[PDB]
Formats: sequence, C-alpha cells, structure tokens
Amino acid sequence: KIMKSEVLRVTHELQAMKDKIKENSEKIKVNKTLPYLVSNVIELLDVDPQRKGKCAVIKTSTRQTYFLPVIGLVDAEKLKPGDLVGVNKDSYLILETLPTEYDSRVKAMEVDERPTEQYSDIGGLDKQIQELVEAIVLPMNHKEKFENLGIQPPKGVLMYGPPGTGKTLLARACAAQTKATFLKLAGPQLVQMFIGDGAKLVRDAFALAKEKAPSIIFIDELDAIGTKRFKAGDREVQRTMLELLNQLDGFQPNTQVKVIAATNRVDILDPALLRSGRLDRKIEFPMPNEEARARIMQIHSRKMNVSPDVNYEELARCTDDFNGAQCKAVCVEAGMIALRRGATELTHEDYMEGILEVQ
Amino acid sequence: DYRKKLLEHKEIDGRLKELREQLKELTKQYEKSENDLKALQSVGQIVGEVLKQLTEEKFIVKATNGPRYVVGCRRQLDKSKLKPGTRVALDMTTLTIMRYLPREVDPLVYNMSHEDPGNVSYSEIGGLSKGCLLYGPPGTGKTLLARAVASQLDCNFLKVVSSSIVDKYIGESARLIREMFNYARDHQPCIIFMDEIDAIGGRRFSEGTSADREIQRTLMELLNQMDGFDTLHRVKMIMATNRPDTLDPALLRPGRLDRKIHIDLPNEQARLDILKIHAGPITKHGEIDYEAIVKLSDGFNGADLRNVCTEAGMFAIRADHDFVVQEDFMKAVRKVADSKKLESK
Amino acid sequence: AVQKVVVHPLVLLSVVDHFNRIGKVGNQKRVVGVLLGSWQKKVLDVSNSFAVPFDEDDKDDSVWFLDHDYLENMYGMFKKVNARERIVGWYHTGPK
Repeated sequence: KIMKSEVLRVTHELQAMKDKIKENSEKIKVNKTLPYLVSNVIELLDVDPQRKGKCAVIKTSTRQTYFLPVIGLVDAEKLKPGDLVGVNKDSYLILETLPTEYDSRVKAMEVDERPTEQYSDIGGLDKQIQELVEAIVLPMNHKEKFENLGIQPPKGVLMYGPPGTGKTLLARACAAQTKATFLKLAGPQLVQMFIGDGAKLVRDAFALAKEKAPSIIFIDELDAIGTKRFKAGDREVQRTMLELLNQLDGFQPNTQVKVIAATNRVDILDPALLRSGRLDRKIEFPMPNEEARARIMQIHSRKMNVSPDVNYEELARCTDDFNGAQCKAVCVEAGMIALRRGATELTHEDYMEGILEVQ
Repeated sequence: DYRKKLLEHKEIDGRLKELREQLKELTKQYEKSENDLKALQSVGQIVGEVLKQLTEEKFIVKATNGPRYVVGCRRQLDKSKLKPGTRVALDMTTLTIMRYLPREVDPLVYNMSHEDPGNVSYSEIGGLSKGCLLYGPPGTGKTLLARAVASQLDCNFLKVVSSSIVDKYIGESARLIREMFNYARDHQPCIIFMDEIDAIGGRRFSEGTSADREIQRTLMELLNQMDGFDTLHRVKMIMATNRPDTLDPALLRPGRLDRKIHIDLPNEQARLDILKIHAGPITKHGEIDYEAIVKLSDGFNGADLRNVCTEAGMFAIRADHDFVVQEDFMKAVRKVADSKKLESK
Repeated sequence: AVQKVVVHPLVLLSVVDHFNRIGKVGNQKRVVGVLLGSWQKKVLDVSNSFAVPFDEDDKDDSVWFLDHDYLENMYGMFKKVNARERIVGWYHTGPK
C-alpha cells in the first residue's frame, strides 16, 4: 500500500480547492446581485479566423446596440433570442439569463391554478372518459415505466362532439385530477387585427408549455377556426394553424406538456390532423340520453335538497335531444327559483318548469 | 494468512482508489468557473458600420445609435477585413477595433439554425429499397423518411412549408417563388421539401375566386419554372400530400414527378421490419409471434401502427403488469386497427 | 520561443522604491522582486510587480531566502483585483 500513500496529498489538494473556492465563489453574490435593466439578446455566431469564433448581438431597452461575445456560466436553455438577461452597469456582460414575457394580454390569458369540480361529478361516461383519465394519470406518474416499454404519450387528443355537452367543464374536471397548471385558450383569440399575431400566440403557448413546469393547456372551439378553404381569413388561420401543426410535426422534442383540444362540430374536418403528436385520439362523445342526463343531473344536483320521490320518468320523458350543460342549466335554474318558491326542498315540477323556462 | 492479506490490501486500495472519481470530475467544472470568471473580463465593446474610407490606416465608422466617429487600425488585424462595406466592432476606450461583426437577418436565423440530429433514422425507414411525389395511400411515415434523410445530412434544412404562400396582401408571391428558387439557383446544393401540398393543390375545376386564382397563379409560376424556360437538373423538390386524387393532374406530368413512391406497408418484410424497429425498446414475454401481427395487418399506417402498438402497451399497462403478453397485441392491434378501419373513411 | 519583451518603467521605479524603503541599514544587497507580466502572447509585457523579503549570507553564496505564502497571498490578492496579469518571473538589482 506504499504506492497508494500518495492519494492523501491529492485529497488534501482537493479539499484545499474546496477551501479556496469560497472566496471566488463568494463574490458571485456581490457581482451577480441584480441586473439593473433589461436588454434583448440576438444570437449571431461569429468566426475568429484556441482562438475560436463566438459572439452575440445585444440590444438594450433604450435602443442602444453594443458589442459582446457569448459569455457567462454553463448554458443549457440559453443562446436563444430572448429577453430579461443579466447585465451590469456599463460592462454589459451576460450573467443571469431568464426567458421573459411582456404583451401580458396573451401571457395572462387564463391564469388558473386548479379547478373545483372533479371527474366524480358525471355519470355514465366511464367507458369513454376512462381512456382519458388513464391518458392523463399514467403519463404524469408512470414516466419511469415509459423507458422499459419505450412509450411516448400522444400530445393531441380530439375531444369532439355536439355542443352543449360540457366538453370544457369535463376536461377541466379531469384537469383537477392532472394536478398541473391549467391554462385555457379560445379559438377566435388567434384572429387579431395586426399581422403575425397568431405566430406570437402559438409560440407563446409553446413558450409557456416549453419553458414552464409540466402544465395542462386545454383549448376549445377549434372547429370554429379549423376551416379548410380552397383573400380569406381562414387561410390566415391556415398559416397560424399549419404553423402549429408544423410545431407538432417537425419537433421531435415535443415529448413535453400535452396540448388538449376540443371541437364542437366535425363538419369541416381538417385531414392533416392525423399524427402521433397531432389529434390522433378521436373518442366520440355523442349527446347523452335521458338516462345519462339523469345521471349527470343527479350527481350535479346531489347537493341541493332534492325530494326523494323522484322516479326520473317525467324528467326522462321531457329531456328529449338535450345536452349536458342544458341539464346543468336546468339544475341551476331549479336552484334559482326553488329559493323563491318558499319550500326549501326541491319539488318535482321544477324540472319541467326549468326546461320550459330556459328552453 | 499471507495470501489473504494481498487480496484484502487490494480491497483497501480499491475502496481508496474509488473515491477520487467523485471529486476529480467536478473539480474540472469548479476550475471552469474561474476560467469563465477570467473570460468575462473583456467588456465595454460597441459596434459600428463602415461607409467611406479615406486613409488606408484610419477610416470613418457609423454607429448604430446615429452619431458617427473615426477610428484607427489595430496592430493585430490586417487590411483584409478593413475594406468598406463590412460591419465591425469598436471599443469605448481609444476606439480600437477588436474584430468585425458579420451581418445576418431575422428569418435567416431560422433557415440556418434548425438542425435535426439522428443518423440511424436513415436505416429506420423499413424495407424500402427533378421531383418526387409522396402521396397519401393508407400508409404513413413520409415525415419520418423525409426527416430521416433530412436528419441524416440533407446538406441543409431548406424546409418549404405550404403555409408560407399565404400572401395576405396583394398576391405578388412571385417575389417569393423567384426569391427562394433564386436562392436555390444561387446555392449550388439545395434540397426542397413540399409537405401537405393538397391545401395549395386546388384543381380549379369551377370558376375560382381571388383567393384561388393567386394560388393557381403561383402554380403557373411553378409551371413556368419547371417546364418553362428554366431547368432544375441539380435542385430537387419533394411534394408530400395526403390524398392522391386532387393532385393537379396538370402538375402530375412525368416531366416533374418522375417516379411515384406509395408510402404503405405492402411487403411482409417491410411491415415486419418497421414492426421490429418500432418494437425495439418494448419489453414483453418470451413468447414472440410477429407473423400474426404482420399477417393480420393489411394496408395500415406506419406511425399509426406505432400508435396502435403503443396503444396495446397502454391496454396492457391498464393491468399494471411489467411483462406484456402478445395476446393483448393480437387482440388490441386487431380491435384498435379495426377502429382505424372504421375511421379510415 | 520569445523574440522580444516589453518592460514598462513602472517596475524600475518600483526598484527606485526598493532603493527608497531601505531605511539606511547598510545592507543594500540584491533585493529580489517578483516580476509580473503577460505570458499569454508571444511578446512579454510587464505591467507592474511587487517584492518579497530576500536575504543572503555574507560568506556563503548558496544561501537564499524566499517565501511561498507571501507570494501566494500577494499574487492571490493581486489576481483578485486584476486577473489579467499573472506570475512570469523575477529580477534582482545586483550588477553581477
């Protein structure tokens, strides 16, 4: 062991390095304390002919352009044309880069932490919603098993069906089970007055989904803008829409946060929406029958003082060709006039009274 | 007694030599921290532009902010890059010149930055042994092939999206056909991809409106630059689409689309090969039988065959079993594939 | 390797300080100073320097007294205030 006796000197040199890094690593707090302003960064690779070529183009908020190479600490998500970077008074070096927003009108579209309703609020849809509950639970907790089996969850699920069925409050009810950040987005929001806004909205959606923590982005009314016209505004929505499909087709690292979509009608079906990353999960959600409407209306009305003498035959007969949110409006209306009816207990005539009231 | 002390001392020496790797690896990063701290000391540089040069040693610079200045020549650099018309950089002190600043553009960063890695994808396309037509029979994977060679070399990443010929304003897209195809004629190597051409492939059977007439006019520029007065012997275009019925029979002339590659799974060896490359990282019971999966599958989609096989892995993971028997493969590829036949209209 | 060097008068005026801070003791031997410069480029450029207490013996010439802690502390603090210059060599004021 005489040859291994020199390792002690090496360990003393290494622990001496750990003893001497406290000062030069301690000045990181006083030099990198606070970037006083915000400056935009534009990446531009240079060539010096080590003597290697590496540079970047800087633009300050006060419209002043300077010169500086690519510097700082170990960069992994950096080197992109972003904003909100670290900068000193006049040295103009890059110390702390963090991606920034602005145009808060799109950043704060729907800031929801978690909803209140859960999946146990409906009745008679487990045979078709269980695939989605699995498709949101197993890709969140069973990421370890995805390497033994080599499974990548799909990113596009088509939640299509007739309107009024509750395709938004139910997907939100499953978003309560996702436990991730919920972020809504409307179809018509892409149609703006200025040019090129849809690119900023799409790259913003993948900017918060790509940059932020694992979240949930549910969109709706996609059919209202998914028109395949052959000037035209829906062809501009083909520029933005086909741009989004290009970001769901040309991006293999799209294994991150999913993009859930829902269409209120499948009349104008875009044929280019078929792909593993695109809307491949096509589970048909038809109009609930009087039995299913009595189930979702019973579980949605399990909180009000409902009379126990309900055979569901009269309401089952009156509810003809109705939807889920329509019976939800009947439940809410019953909870509205049942107050002014004097009797604190919900009666049986209030069902048809609400059906003929709002419809 | 003596023979055991050599092995025991070899074990003490082993656990003594197995602790250096936990420090000597991160000490390189710790020293790299101070290397960067010594690399961030070059600060205070500004930019400028050169318009007119009077003296060979000292010339006039034009700053971005608007005020103009005059600078000298540094003893290190030479008069090669000092010629006018090249954007350079300056310093706040003495207005010296460290190096120049090569110009660029905004979309040029997008056209010169996207790169897709992966060299095995060229050999993962399955048993598949001036323009190419990739049409849309019941079989997919054209994006995996075009992006497989494109991910292999492609010599560039000149991707042409079918949504880039929108031209919201007056339909003068000829500046973009001649601009981009003029870039293809300028750069000696060039490969062009045209994915989802069915949207811009209107058959103009009836009287088209102003929105259709401009797209068909861009198709007239395509005619005038494919079989007009301009050859395309060196450049190559890849027309990908979805339905082989509305593919502009005027453009279906064999002068442009020489061969036809039907993206399908006809051969048993191609379906078995793609099934094996998609069945790489999957684990399953020792009982293997792929001839039933390949035999029962008739005219299906490749990437959707991956989605059906992984869908059978989800059907098998519903019962949270680590091992996966091939019964759920035959019955889940069977039933789910029959659902794809139902949704194959 | 190195064709020419560049020496600033600041180090020689620091030798004037070597002759100033003597204190009239009667030794005036070859006080050795720690020369600093830029060894990165092919040409050598001395910017500043410092000194270390150096004493020899009267009869025996092989006696020489240097310091490692003072060199690592003055060089450590000097590198902390200015990291663009590092150790290169030394120099003595003796004519022989």
